[PDB]
Amino acid sequence: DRPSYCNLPADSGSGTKSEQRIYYNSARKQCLTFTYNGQGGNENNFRRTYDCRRTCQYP
Repeated sequence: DRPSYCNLPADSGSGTKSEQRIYYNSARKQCLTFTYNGQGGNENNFRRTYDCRRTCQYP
């Protein structure tokens, strides 16, 4: 089944970094980019598009 966090909106978190990450947008059925600040946030946060697809898009 699709992991529950795949349904959460992207969360930039906190910190002094500026990292491009990937999240699953369930309404758009797409893995999309967002800016992560380096700490916190939620688990809908992938370093590689392919990992978002394997985990969330095609569970």
